Parts: sequence; structure tokens; C-alpha cells
Amino acid sequence: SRMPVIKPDIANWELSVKLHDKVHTVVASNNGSVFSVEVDGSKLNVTSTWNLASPLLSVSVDGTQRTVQCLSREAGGNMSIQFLGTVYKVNILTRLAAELNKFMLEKVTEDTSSVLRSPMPGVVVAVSVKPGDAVAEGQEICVIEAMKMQNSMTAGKTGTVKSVHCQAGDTVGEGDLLVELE
Amino acid sequence: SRMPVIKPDIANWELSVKLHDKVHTVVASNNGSVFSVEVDGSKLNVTSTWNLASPLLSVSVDGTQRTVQCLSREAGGNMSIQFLGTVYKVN
Amino acid sequence: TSVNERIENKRRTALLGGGQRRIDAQHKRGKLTARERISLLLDPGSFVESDMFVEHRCADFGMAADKNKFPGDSVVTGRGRINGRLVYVFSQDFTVFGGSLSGAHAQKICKIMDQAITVGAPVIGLNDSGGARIQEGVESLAGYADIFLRNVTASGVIPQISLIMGPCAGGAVYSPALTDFTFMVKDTSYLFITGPDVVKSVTNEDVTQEELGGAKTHTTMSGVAHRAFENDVDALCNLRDFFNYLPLSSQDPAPVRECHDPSDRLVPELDTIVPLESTKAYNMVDIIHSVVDEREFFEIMPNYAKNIIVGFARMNGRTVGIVGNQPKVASGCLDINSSVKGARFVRFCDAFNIPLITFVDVPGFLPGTAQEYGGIIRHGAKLLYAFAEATVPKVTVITRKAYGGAYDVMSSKHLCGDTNYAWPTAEIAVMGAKGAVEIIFKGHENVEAAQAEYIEKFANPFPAAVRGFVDDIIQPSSTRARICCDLDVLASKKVQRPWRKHANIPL
Amino acid sequence: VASGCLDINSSVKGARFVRFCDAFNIPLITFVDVPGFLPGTAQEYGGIIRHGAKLLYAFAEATVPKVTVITRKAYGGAYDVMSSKHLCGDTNYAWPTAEIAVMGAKGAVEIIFKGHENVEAAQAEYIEKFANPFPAAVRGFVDDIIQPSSTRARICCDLDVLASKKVQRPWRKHANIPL
Amino acid sequence: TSVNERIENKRRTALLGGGQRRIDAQHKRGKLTARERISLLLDPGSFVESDMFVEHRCADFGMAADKNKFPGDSVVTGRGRINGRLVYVFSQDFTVFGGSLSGAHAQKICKIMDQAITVGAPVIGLNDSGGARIQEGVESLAGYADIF
Ligand SMILES: O=CCCCC[C@@H]1SC[C@@H]2NC(=O)N[C@@H]21
Ligand SMILES: O=CCCCC[C@@H]1SC[C@@H]2NC(=O)N[C@@H]21
Repeated sequence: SRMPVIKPDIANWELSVKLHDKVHTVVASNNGSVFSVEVDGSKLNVTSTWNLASPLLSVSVDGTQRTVQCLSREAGGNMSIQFLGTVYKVNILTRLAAELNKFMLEKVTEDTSSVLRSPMPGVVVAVSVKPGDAVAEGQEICVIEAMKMQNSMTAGKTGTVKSVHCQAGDTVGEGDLLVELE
Repeated sequence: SRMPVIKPDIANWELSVKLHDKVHTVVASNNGSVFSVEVDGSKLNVTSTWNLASPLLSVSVDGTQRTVQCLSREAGGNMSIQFLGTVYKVN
Repeated sequence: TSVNERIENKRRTALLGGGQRRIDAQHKRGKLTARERISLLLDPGSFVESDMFVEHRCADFGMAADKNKFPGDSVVTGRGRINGRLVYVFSQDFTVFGGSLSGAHAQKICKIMDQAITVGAPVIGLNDSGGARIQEGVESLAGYADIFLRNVTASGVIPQISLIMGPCAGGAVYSPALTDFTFMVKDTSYLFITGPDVVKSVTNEDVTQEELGGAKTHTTMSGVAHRAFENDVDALCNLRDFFNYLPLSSQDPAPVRECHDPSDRLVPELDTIVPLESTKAYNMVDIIHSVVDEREFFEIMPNYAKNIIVGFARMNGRTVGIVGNQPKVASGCLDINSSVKGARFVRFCDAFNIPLITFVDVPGFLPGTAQEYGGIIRHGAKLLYAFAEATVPKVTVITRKAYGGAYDVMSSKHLCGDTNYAWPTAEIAVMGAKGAVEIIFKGHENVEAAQAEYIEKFANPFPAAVRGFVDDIIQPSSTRARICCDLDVLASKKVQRPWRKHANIPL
Repeated sequence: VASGCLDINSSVKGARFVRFCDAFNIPLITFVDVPGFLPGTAQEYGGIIRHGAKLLYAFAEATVPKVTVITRKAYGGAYDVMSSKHLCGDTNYAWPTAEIAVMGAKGAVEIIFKGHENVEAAQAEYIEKFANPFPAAVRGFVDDIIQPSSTRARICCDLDVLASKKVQRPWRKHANIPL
Repeated sequence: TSVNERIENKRRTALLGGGQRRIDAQHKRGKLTARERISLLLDPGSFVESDMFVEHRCADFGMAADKNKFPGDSVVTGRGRINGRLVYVFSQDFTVFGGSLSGAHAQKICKIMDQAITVGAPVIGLNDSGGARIQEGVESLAGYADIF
């Protein structure tokens, strides 16, 4: 009551959608539950209840029924969509945001996850890998004890052990190399 | 209580008194009900209850008893005083 | 030329700020201009600008020359709408005198702040400025103070948000520190009172701008910034998302938006999340994701003091603040940085009528001489006071061990909490079972039988439940449902306190 | 000690004391001689920004009578923090040795006139015109420049006038001070 | 000269307002100066002055010349006591630019008014002024409104 909201009156949404290193111009409008989308000059209609919480979303695109899953989304514009059983990563921006994005500098992005290091001081209870062993992502490499909590270190990615720099019963410290993965 | 008053601490009052086209320098101090007044170099003492509302005021100047009337006064400094039966205008 | 034509000339000049070459130099750094940032932040066609033609009045050092006169004077101020809600915004223009703060700059900022306080709407400040305009001398200082005071006057009245998007040095750094939340852009923004050159000259230390006051430093070490973003565009999008959570002023309740996630949805995945053996850790963020609507959680200080977790979420469409211990880091023990991080977030949530949900798994406080010499006592008292002072609805869930004074600190029912729940793995005790047995039965040889009886009788949530310290012991799978129900009942909570100008919180 | 520069510990120590004094209606008197904040990576990594904001907020929030006396240099944001008149201070006084400025004279001259060879004459003029309390006094930032010997008397007088000070603020449950 | 000596010089100049010849011209009209009026109005030794060194900041029409700079700028403001009761007073100085109202003039008056409202004491204004200082243009107008 104190401050009534003023609805942003938008008739068309102009979006730049990046699917696989390609940028597509999209113009989307809605009426009720029906969305009219022009993609690169092709007109489509999408209908659905648009329940944004249910894990499975059922839609009808030009009468063709589809079941899609929204695995994740971000304010930045990234979105992971399970469609026809495959997970596609799309990036959606507004037209103005896409235009302004051209002035952003590409970052270095160099962050190697191959090396696994100790997060906190403690004592290595055990090491579950040896050089040449195969480690799946999320697989424990070693366990570190501190204040009797049995902290567990996990492999960053699937791979092999180039070298193991730690041994059981050794007092490791923070930022100390524990293992190397290819 | 909200604003206590601060007494103006004055020990001597230096006054110019005009009686009959003449201006006299006066220095007046008080202690209790006793006023010591130096008029042109002459020292006098005035004692009284200093009841400022009664029409008749009884004072003692150097032991001599006087009855005086204050007929009128103004913020400007004018004052009409009945003394010895005569009304004098002082400023 | 006629007056009209001079008007168009001034409009066109102001729209370009410090000139096209300056704009290009700004862009090659990877930064947007102030007006572009405002356009990205606000709803299209909603920005109403104020004081376009204001110019500085300095007359020293040739500052009165026409080439030194810029309409707007290095700051763009006005109002707009985000998702239809009113907001007041100022953006500093680095292309005009390096964004230095002058009398007119502070005057414009103060005008918008006064307007926002008058109507009761939030204020957002995009900060990119070298510092005070030396040519205006003491004048600049005055302006800074004029801003500072208003910040302090607005604290707890309207939310204030700061986004550092460029250089920010000197006294200008203090205004963001007084606001509720500070966000930083990676690799292009920094905060420090004194630059690296003075540091080298005085203390003989070699450091770069990024090391001294970079986004990483203030988001992982100093605990000054709350979030770091990759780009201006990413930062602005996340800023809109974050702004969606907050109420417009302290006179309004927590925002409630349309919700699709059922409030009675079960969460069976939580029935076995907590390991039975107290020597294994789990991720409290998984529990938080499971319980909240649509598994959406806006975390605050995600990379600083990771042993505690604070953030914003929604339950049944209503904004809520989440505070929880993190057993995955340092066994979930409290310490200085975590205490401060939790305390300020709790105080902000209470100030603006946002309900609080707490997840408790804490064995105690971090020991060592570093914590004691650092003043762990007062810092922990900070968080304890923050919970005790809050009058918004408070819901607490104990997943595992809660030992000693840490149990009291984490929004215990004795702090006038509303509802307190215990999972089957909860353990409310003065200290560990082994230590308690050592102290109590020491001097008796039959230690084993006594210890077994003590563990059977006390190493569980029954001691607290029988005394009413917890309202109930609940199945984990029902957690969300229970919480939702409570938040509906407690929406009308009202409490009476003794009058005072303010409290005296430990600092 | 340490040239009187502010830092983390001093900021906290002053801030809590000021807040307590304000909470219980105790007037505050401040003596200002501060060149700035202590530099170094230790202060920055320790969160000097928020700790200094603590003291600044403490002065800005107080509603009890505040009397400030500047004995010497007061530079930059440190001047603002130390109960500057712009924080709604009541009376601010400057001794003849007071210096209210954005920064040191040499640094100001370096920044302003850098790129001009006749540095010496410009620096002399700048020091003559600005290395004193006149810039603040002419703008009203200080109520007066007083002889040090009268300090006590002045303060006493002010404390009698300001005993009935009453200020209005917007309503709130409480503020959100930096921690 | 040292800073102290410049301080005495400014004090002495301010105490004279617009100059001795201006004071004489004021007296021959049968009028007292602002400071004399304040002395007569307040209890002896009770006047505390504020903003003695405040000067106008106008820079147009040669107003920035040293001969156009007067400490105090045509108004004397402060507090005092009448029969022991606190009061705030401002007196306009006709000998400085004819007592015209400038930005600093209105600033000083507003400062004393704000102080009086803060403590809750009366305000007395002795008015003697030609009007707005035309050289400051709209600035003067603003000051008037700030008073109003
Ligand atoms: O080495 C292990 C025996 C003592 C560990 C006690 C832990 S440390 C974390 C927590 N905080 C305390 O004060 N005690 C427990
Ligand atoms: O070696 C001396 C040159 C730089 C000294 C600057 C001093 S250190 C204390 C004060 N705080 C600052 O930021 N600057 C001054």
C-alpha cells in the first residue's frame, strides 16, 4: 500500500542467445501462456503452464510436445537445459546488454585443477591413491585430520596420479601440494 | 530546570545620572540591603527594604531617614521621584 | 545562438561526460561509462535524471576556464525502477577529472540521498573515482562529510548498496564501508586509503594495486567486500537479482513474490545427509539448497570465513535470511571472522524485518593464542548480541552437536527464539561426552561403566527435549514444511523492549 | 605515539567509548591532531576501512553535545572522522597552529602544479595561503580561532549552553554499524 | 608575517567592519554600529561571537579583489545573555557593502538560527541592510529563502 508497483510495460524482448559459439537474434513476445518467438526470422509458438519450480516442464512448440528440464540458471545469463536427453549450455542476454558486452575484456581464466593441495593444517590419516592410479572426479585422494573431524580431500577431475607428494602420518600445512593429476 | 539561569556577576554599576541639565558620575555597589554610592567623589550609604511595589519607600541615607515616592519610571532611564515633597525628573 | 540551442549543446556535452577520447580510454580498460551502467541497471525507459547542468564552482588554479567546466561534473544521479520498484541511483563518472569528488558532486549525491530518505526508497551507488578534487581543497572534504552523515542517518532506514567498479582511494572508501552491502568487480576495482607508492615510501613494502586493494583481497582476506563479479555486465545483472530480495524501507515487511514451489514439499534426501560418526563432515549448503524455494540461494561472502554460511533465500515466496554452521570447514567451529560475518548479516536482517533461519552444528570456538590475542571474546559476543537483539521471527534447526556457549550463541531458545527444532542426530551438551565423564567421574576406577551410562543418557537430544529447550524432534524430510508453517504463524510477531537511544554492542 | 595516526585498534577503542558516552547522555570533548591513517598492508588486510568507519559512524550518530578543538594538523578523511562540524557537531574551535587541509602541502603542490617548472614560487604561495586555519575559518568550518589559554573557559561556557540540546532523527529499529 | 600576526590583523579588521570612515558616516546619521548595538543589548561580558572570519566567496565583477574581502561580511552573529537568560542575536552591518545580503551573510544567520532551535532559545535580529547583493545574483536569493 505504501508504494504501489509500476509494471514495466514491455511488448517485445530482444535477446542475443549464444548456443554453440553462435549468436542468434531472438524477438520474444507473450500473450497469456503463449509465447511468440522469432528466431533468425523463423516464427514459433510455445505454450505451457510455465511452472518454474517443477523439475520437469512440458511445453508445446507449434503443436509438437516437448519435455525439458532446467538444470541451472544464473543472473548473468547462463542456462543449462536438458532437451531431447542432452544438456545444452546457452547464454541469454538482452540486446543492449549484448552490445555493451563487446567492451568487456576476455579474462585469463587459467586455473589448473590438476594439482591437489591441503586446505587446512592437519595430519594425513591415509592416502587412497598411488602414482599411475585412476581417479574419478569427486573421488577421495587423501584424508586429513584436524580437531578430530577426518577432513576428506577429493580429486578435482577424472585422471591419473602423476605424483603423490604426501604420506600417511605427515603433518601437512595449508597450501601444501598433496597430489598431482594429469 | 530545562535552562538554569546564570546570574550576571556585577560588582560595581557605573551610571551617568542627569538631574537638572547636569550629568553626575555615580558608582553604586550593594551588599544585602545596603547600597554604597559614590557620587562625584562623595560616599553615601542607603538602607531600606527595597519594596518596589509600595507607593511609599522609606530609606536611610547615612542614618538620615527619608520617605520617597517613585511616581514613574521607563526602560529608557527616565524616573520621577518625589523627594522632600518635590517631584524631580532624573535620567 | 539562442537559449534553446545552447540547451541542446549542454545536453549533448553532458551526455558525453569527459569526451569521446576519454570514453574510448575507459572502454579499452574493459569498463563501461556511468550512463551505460545506469542503462544496464535500471528498467528500460525508467531512468529520470536530476541535475544534468550542475557544474563545479571552483575558481582556483585556472579551474574557472571554460575547458574545465563540465555539465554534470563527474557524477550522474537520478531515480529509476528495478522490476517495477522505485530506487535512487548515483554513478561516478571517471572521465571527468578522474571522477574526483568536488562540491557539486557531493551536492548531487546528497540531494538524491535526501530524496530517497524522504520517500523511503533504497539507494545504489556505483563508485569509480580517484578521490578528492585537490583543487577544491577543504571544500571536497566537507562534501565527503556531508555524504558520511547522511549514510549514518540512513542506516537502518533504507537499504544502501555500493558497487565498486573502478579505482577508489582515500576518504572516498569510507562511504561504501558505511553502507549495508559492498560488491566489487574483479580486476578493475580496488579499495585502499593509501596507495602503493606511499606504502613503499613509509613501510618499505612492495605491493601492486591489485594486491593492496583488489577485489580478491577484500573478498577473501579483509572481509570488507561481500561479493566479487567478473564484469560490469555480470555485476549489474547480479545486482538487479540481489535488489529483488530487499524491502524498500524499514517501514515495509519482507517482500513476498509469486511462488511455485509447494510449501509442503518433502525433502527425503535429508534423512541420511548427516553421518552417524561425529568425525565425518557434510556440506550444510546442500541442506540449505534442499530446504529453500527452487534451490535458489544468494550467498554473502562465499569465499571469506567459510566455516559459517550466510545468505538470502525465499520460503513460500517470502524473503528469508539463512545462517548456518559449515562442518566442512574447520569442523564448523566459530572464530573471529565468522563471528563478525554472521553478526553483521543478522543485524541487517533484523533491521529490515527479514525472518532468520539458522542451522546449528557447532562443537565450539576455535582455540589457540591467535584467537585469544585477536579478541575472540568480543567478536563472539558480537554474534551472540546480534541474535539476542533480533526481534524478527527466528527459526532454529539443530542437525548435530551443539556444545557449550556456542549452543547459546547460535540463536538458542533462551535468546527469546521462536521455534527450535532438533534432528535425531542432535546433541545438546555442555561439552564432549569423554571430557564430561573425565571431569565428573575422575577419581573413580570403574570409568567404563559410568561412561557408557553417561553416553546412553546424555549423548542425544533427550536432555534438551525433556526440558523444553527444543520444541520438538522432527524427521529431517519434513524440515521445509515445518519451517514454512512457522513462518506463516510468526509473520505478525511483535515484541516490547525498554526504551533507549541505542544499545552498546561490543566492537 | 605513531604521530597520532589512526588505525584499527585505536579506531575501535575510540568508537566504543564514544558510543557509550552518547548512550548515557555524557557530553564529548575532542582534541584533534591527526595526519591521517596508518599505512601498510597489515592495516589493509586487517580491514582498516570498516574499523575506521566504526569511529566515523560513532561520531556521526552521537546526539549528545560535542565540542571539538583542533590543536594542529587535520588532514584528509581523518579530519572528517574526528567529529568534524559536518557530522552535526556543535562547536568547533581551532588553535593558531591548526591546519585543515586535504593533505600535506608538499603533496598538494606536487599534484596540482606538476608539469610546471616554477615549482618553488607556486609552492611558497600555496603554503602562505593554505598551510593555516584560514581556509576552514573563512568557510565557517570552525566557529572561531581561539587563544589556547582560554580553551577551558570557552568549553565550560559551551557545555552550559548545550545542556538542553535535543535533535530529531528518522525512526528505525536500530542502525547497522560496520562490524 | 607569522600566522598569529595575520590572526590579529584579521581580528582588528573585523572589529572595524567597513572601516573607520564608514563608521563615522554611520554615526553622523545618528545610528550605532552593529557591534555597539550588540554591546548595548546584551549583558556585559556575555557576548560570544561566531564566524568572525567568514568571508564572501563571490568571484564576479571584481568581487575577488582583496579590497572587496571583509572578515565577517556585513553581519555579526552570536549568543549572549539578557538578565541571565540565554539568547541568540544577529546584527546587520551597514558599513560593509551597505549591509547587502550575500551567501555568507545568510549562512551565518542560518547557523545561529539552527543553534537556537537546537537548544531552544529566542532569536533577536537587528536589521539594517540595503537588500540583496546584486553581484552574487541568484545566490543572494537562495540565502533569503534559507532564512525564510
Ligand atoms: O586434539 C583434540 C582434542 C581437543 C579438541 C577440542 C575441539 S577443537 C574445536 C572445538 N573447540 C573447543 O574448544 N574444543 C573442540
Ligand atoms: O616517508 C614519508 C613519506 C610518507 C609519509 C606519509 C604519512 S604516514 C602517516 C600519515 N598517513 C598517511 O596516509 N600519510 C601520512
